[PDB]
Amino acid sequence: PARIAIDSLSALARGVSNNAFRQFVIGVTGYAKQEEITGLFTNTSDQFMGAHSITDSHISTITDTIILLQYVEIRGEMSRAINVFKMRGSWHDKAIREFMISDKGPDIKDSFRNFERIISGSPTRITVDEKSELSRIVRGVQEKGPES
Amino acid sequence: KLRGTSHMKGEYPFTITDHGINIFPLGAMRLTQRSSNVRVSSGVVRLDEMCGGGFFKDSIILATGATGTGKTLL
Amino acid sequence: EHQAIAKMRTMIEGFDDISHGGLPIGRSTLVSGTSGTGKTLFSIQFLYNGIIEFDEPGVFVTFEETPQDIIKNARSFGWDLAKLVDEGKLFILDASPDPEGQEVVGGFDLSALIERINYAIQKYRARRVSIDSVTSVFQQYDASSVVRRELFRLVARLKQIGATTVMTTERIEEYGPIARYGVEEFVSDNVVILRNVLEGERRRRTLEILKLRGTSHMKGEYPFTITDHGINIFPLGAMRLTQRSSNVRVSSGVVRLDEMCGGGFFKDSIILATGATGTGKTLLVSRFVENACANKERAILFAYEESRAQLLRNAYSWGMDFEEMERQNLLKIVCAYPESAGLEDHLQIIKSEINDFKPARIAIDSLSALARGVSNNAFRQFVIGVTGYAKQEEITGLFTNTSDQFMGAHSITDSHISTITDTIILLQYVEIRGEMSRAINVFKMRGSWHDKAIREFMISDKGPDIKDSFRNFERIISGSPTRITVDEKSELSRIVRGVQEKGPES
Amino acid sequence: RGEMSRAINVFKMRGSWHDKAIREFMISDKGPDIKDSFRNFERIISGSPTRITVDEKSE
Ligand SMILES: Nc1ncnc2c1ncn2[C@@H]1O[C@H](COP(=O)(O)OP(=O)(O)OP(=O)(O)O)[C@@H](O)[C@H]1O
Ligand SMILES: Nc1ncnc2c1ncn2[C@@H]1O[C@H](COP(=O)(O)OP(=O)(O)OP(=O)(O)O)[C@@H](O)[C@H]1O
Ligand SMILES: Nc1ncnc2c1ncn2[C@@H]1O[C@H](COP(=O)(O)OP(=O)(O)OP(=O)(O)O)[C@@H](O)[C@H]1O
Ligand SMILES: [Mg+2]
Ligand SMILES: [Mg+2]
Repeated sequence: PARIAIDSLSALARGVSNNAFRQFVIGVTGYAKQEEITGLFTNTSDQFMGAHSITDSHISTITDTIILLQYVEIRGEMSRAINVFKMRGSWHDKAIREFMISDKGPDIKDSFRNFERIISGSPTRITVDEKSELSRIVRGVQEKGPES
Repeated sequence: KLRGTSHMKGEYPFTITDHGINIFPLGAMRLTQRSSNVRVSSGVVRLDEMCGGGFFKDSIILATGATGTGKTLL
Repeated sequence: EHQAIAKMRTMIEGFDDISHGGLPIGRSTLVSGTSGTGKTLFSIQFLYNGIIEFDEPGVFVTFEETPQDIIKNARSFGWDLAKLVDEGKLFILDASPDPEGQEVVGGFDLSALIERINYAIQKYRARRVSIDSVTSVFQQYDASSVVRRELFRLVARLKQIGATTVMTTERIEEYGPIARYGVEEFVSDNVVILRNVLEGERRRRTLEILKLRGTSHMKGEYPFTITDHGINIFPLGAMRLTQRSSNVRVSSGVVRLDEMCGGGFFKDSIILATGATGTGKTLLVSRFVENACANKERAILFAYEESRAQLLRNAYSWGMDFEEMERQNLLKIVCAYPESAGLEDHLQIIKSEINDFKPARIAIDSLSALARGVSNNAFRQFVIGVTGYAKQEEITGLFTNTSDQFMGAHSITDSHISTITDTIILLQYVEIRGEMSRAINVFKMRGSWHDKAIREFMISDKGPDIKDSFRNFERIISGSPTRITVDEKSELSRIVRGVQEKGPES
Repeated sequence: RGEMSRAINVFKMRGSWHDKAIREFMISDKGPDIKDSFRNFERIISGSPTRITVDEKSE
């Protein structure tokens, strides 16, 4: 193969000890690496929303690029977000983009610019006067320019 | 032990297959993997953009998220 | 030296510190351990170093190995015993049995042996004696009391003769009785235990001086390694807190940082960079290593997370050409999986390479990676070891730590190395407007003033650009702050309308 | 509001599309009645919401 994907390293960690597991990861990881095979590995975090570490098993240092998916509760609704957490040789986007899933597949929309605490799964929506300043009613300093 | 010379120490896992004993010296693998600047697509264009032009051919990519978030889609 | 007992140096690396001078002269030291622990090697090294450094002839008594084998095997460490046997400095006295023999002979032989060994000692004018595996001799058909008497007889005659002896013994359990018959322990003047402990599929060798009638010594277990140079022991608790301390500064390879650190790092200092995965600890390391080359100084980058190739691709993408540093013979890259060894080994490889390359700067990318698996106490011990070596050697050291949780990390380190370190550089993700920005912070610095700001910074091909602090924010460390505004729009250059040019002209 | 209400959510479904709303629901003798989402609330998931009651754009 040119590419390899393992759907759920996190399912292989079931039972086994962390040290035996880490050993397995380095195993399939370095084999792929020395073989010029691009590999995409999957990890299901044990808790939805609020996850404080990329991986529970602490593999995220043994990896080059990290793609992170997370639920964001927006208005009584469960939406997704995707973020290129890190990429070793490149620049990658720093946005936590919202994204939907359809028959067409994944559509990556925009970031939740007007929110705080997104990482947490339950943001705090927050415009309460958007970036045009409490001077939307622009004072009336402009009461001169126009005349008769 | 091997009186007179050196050797790797410790336990090493192995499997008995149709080709007999197969041992993996997981601690004998060297940190000499080749590294290029060549890119490759994710299967998602917008993703590719976010990653500055695609995943590196020489790379380990990890997709994490809660159950149902769509790792399996990616 | 205030010790009541005259000792003889073994010249085995680290042993004389542990034993507060070497083996008591005129007495015998039991050295016991399981199979493959290094007994035979210790006793050989004892005679060998004795001949090559003090011109003290030696008598080696072998009950199982063959004189050819003892000579063949010593070549592993580059020792030519054959030459010394030749010059009459070393005499191997073959006491092994015959592949063709009978049955019965372990006590008048114990007299035949005494009389024999006295001949050899007398003839070669020997001062050191090693008896290899006395155990195997009564392993003919004996019970505890018979062993205690025979041993005692031998040790005793040897003391009369005036010889300093090393007697080797076997044990079956790593932590059980000291030696087989549970009797040798008390019959010898000094006891040394060689252990080769399992624990998690890795093996760790330790040496312990359990007793030395008459003098003091270091207590407990000490990790050691058998190399091409024989036994090598690290008395990590024998390391003194007398490292030289200067006020001299050095660059980090990042100017803005240097400012932040009130004029760059101290030459004499241990620096720590921690932050979640992806924050850029590796970038800073790269830039700290490169800086010692641009100043024509030698530096070593010990990498435990990235290949030498990858390290290079990535480095080049950040400017800095690692290729050149290599050729110019200013930069040396190591690289190794933490699993490809035990901490002891690792520690020695690092020391080793610092001696062959005499760096002025050293960088360990990810101590936190070396902590994978190992127990915290074994890890802390490793850190004090590499840290302290560097310190007493005037070598500036930059160590990396990846924190297990991005954002919201409540302690600088999960392993609590935070007191062992002089300067702490802290990297973190800040969620600002649906986006992950980074922030850098000089958390502490021992002899300087350093900036207290948590500056935001970007990473480009040019490398790290350190911008400004997030003044109008609260809950920064939390990782996802709250923006509050007494201002923001306040000056800095308001004067609206047409303030820019575009690409054409300006 | 000082009361313990319920909510239901189709957290995930592998082949389908399912609704992503966290819908309030009651239980009677008739069984389960699924009403509407808590659109004007924050931290629902946490169990202890905060209704937004935004002073709109406030003109
Ligand atoms: N045809 C579809 N149309 C819209 N959404 C879909 C469709 N199929 C699946 N989905 C959505 O995508 C999710 C499936 O996730 P996916 O199979 O990608 O793997 P995962 O989340 O990484 O891991 P796991 O399924 O084990 O939890 C569902 O929970 C659902 O919300
Ligand atoms: N050059 C070398 N480099 C590293 N290790 C070596 C080298 N030569 C030998 N060794 C190691 O040292 C060990 C030698 O043990 P040694 O012969 O000293 O006696 P022993 O283990 O105490 O007793 P026994 O006679 O039961 O084997 C070998 O097991 C091997 O692992
Ligand atoms: N050329 C580049 N241009 C812009 N950003 C880059 C470039 N190269 C790397 N980066 C950024 O720097 C990050 C790499 O982190 P770095 O190699 O410094 O080590 P780390 O964060 O300390 O440790 P680790 O990589 O093991 O997690 C990437 O995730 C990315 O955001
Ligand atoms: Mg799945
Ligand atoms: Mg790194």
